[PDB]
Amino acid sequence: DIQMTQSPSSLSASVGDRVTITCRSSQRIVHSNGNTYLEWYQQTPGKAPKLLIYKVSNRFSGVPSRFSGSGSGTDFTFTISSLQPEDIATYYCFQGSHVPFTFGQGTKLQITRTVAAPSVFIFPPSDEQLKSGTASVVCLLNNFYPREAKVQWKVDNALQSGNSQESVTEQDSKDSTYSLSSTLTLSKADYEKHKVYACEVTHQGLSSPVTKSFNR
Amino acid sequence: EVQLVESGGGVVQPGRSLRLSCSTSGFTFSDYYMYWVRQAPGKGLEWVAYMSNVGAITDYPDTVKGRFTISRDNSKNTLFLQMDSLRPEDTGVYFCARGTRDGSWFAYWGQGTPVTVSSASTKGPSVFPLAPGTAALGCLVKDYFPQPVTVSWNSGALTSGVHTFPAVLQSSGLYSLSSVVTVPSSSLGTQTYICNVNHKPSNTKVDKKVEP
Ligand SMILES: CC(=O)N[C@@H]1[C@@H](O[C@@H]2O[C@@H](C)[C@@H](O)[C@@H](O)[C@@H]2O)[C@H](O[C@@H]2O[C@H](CO)[C@H](O)[C@H](O)[C@H]2O[C@@H]2O[C@@H](C)[C@@H](O)[C@@H](O)[C@@H]2O)[C@@H](CO)O[C@@H]1O
Repeated sequence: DIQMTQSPSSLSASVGDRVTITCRSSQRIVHSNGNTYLEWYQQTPGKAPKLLIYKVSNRFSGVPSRFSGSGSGTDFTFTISSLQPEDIATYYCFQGSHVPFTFGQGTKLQITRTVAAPSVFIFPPSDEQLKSGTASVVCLLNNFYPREAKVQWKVDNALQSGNSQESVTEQDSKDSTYSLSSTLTLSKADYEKHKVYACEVTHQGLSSPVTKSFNR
Repeated sequence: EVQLVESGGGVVQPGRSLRLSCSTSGFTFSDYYMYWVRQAPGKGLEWVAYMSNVGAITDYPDTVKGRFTISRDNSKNTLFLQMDSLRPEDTGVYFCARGTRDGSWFAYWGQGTPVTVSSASTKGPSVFPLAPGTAALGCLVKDYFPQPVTVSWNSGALTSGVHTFPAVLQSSGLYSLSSVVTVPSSSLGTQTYICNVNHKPSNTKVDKKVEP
């Protein structure tokens, strides 16, 4: 089949930057009728992709003028003239010139913005979950940048490890920040044998670590 | 406006069959070639099939050829995808799409319907409240299979400041996630906050009021 290879696999750029993505086919992609059915798609997390460019350089109805495409033969390029916060997504090239129709592997585009420290919140286990025999303590790191962050749990000042999991949101389409959740899971018994629960947060935007806690 | 709505997605055991449907409106269905495209969890897009508007001209990639069959009912403006001898690799979101007269393939997409090929039984989530300048509150949606789960606040009336985290697999092989929202601390006690959780695979609907 025709392999579509995109470069780079991912990148980050500042708002207002000119971004260029490339797609190269392993073979020529000129349909027998003479057309080059090369298209570019944009996909934001959780949603269906959206057509941006078709037949190499034609902009689909409603697509902002900042998006454009070009190329020929086996090398094509997708360009965003002035990147906006809402452009965070994965972009894919696609060829419909020869069956089987194939897609590029996709290029993840993130936004580079100023460092922003997270707001930290801590949540104790609910009364209804406790009667279930398990306790989940949650720590929320809200709207920060860059993505890298360090969360450490402490029960009665004891360092925890192996009993927590974390999740990070997709970069925000408006403020280009990330949010993170850390969940400490303990048994009802363990939880009820301790009083002070706290999560310590370390991040580029914080001059010193932030700690949030509560007394059972 | 052009509307495409897929349905029929579900949890199925390997080797079994599943039939997907795509109801359309807003355009002359009988004038357009139609497509199905899928996306495995965390992976890219893959063209699955196409069918002429009339004459039943079809084609598929070798990965599904012989197992999948696209069909349509022009009188009902509906497209179908019969999936037989399903394999774990067939897991993913299936999209219905329509191109344009002038040469594009997927100009219009449906929202997609999830298909999970697994030997495991479906399991609904348990929902717990995350009790609360600005204050943070939320809901813990724990122990469910498979994805996806949707979480809204106040039936869609509350969207600003909401963050629903990507689900994370626990050692049990089940997913868990939290959905949080930040609101003015002065609103605590005057405005009600309810997280509406919907796990379509198990048809589990939970409404949890979060109070301070
Ligand atoms: C509205 C409609 O469905 N028209 C079809 C046309 O499909 C349209 O155009 C093609 C190129 C593609 O962009 C479709 O998404 C779009 O709806 C059919 O064209 C064929 O489509 C199939 C499926 O994608 C193949 O791509 C096939 O090669 C296409 O035919 C070629 O392109 C045509 C424009 C002609 O030049 C034909 O000779 C080529 O082989 C056509 C098929 O006859 O039928 C409607 O017009």
